[PDB]
Amino acid sequence: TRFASVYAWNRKRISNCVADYSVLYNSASFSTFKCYGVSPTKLNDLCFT
Amino acid sequence: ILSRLDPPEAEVQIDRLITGRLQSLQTYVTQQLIRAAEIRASANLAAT
Repeated sequence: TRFASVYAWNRKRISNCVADYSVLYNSASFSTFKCYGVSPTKLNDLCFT
Repeated sequence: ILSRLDPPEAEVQIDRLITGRLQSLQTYVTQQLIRAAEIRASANLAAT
């Protein structure tokens, strides 16, 4: 419900789980899907640190 | 790179790589040819 302001934006750290990126074309349509270093269309097959 | 990127940019990446590697190959070939010529000269002298 409550997000962060401009100066005091929050940092969230996530690991040891699975991120189902397949459920992405199902929300309020992202106006921005600008993805650099990465081709975002159905390429969720990589393991990040 | 193949597993990561899309065709439109993978194209330019692989072109860059191909150009560099081809340049190296050509340089190596030229050096080998020159060395072979010198060896031929030495062989003729030895035969004489």
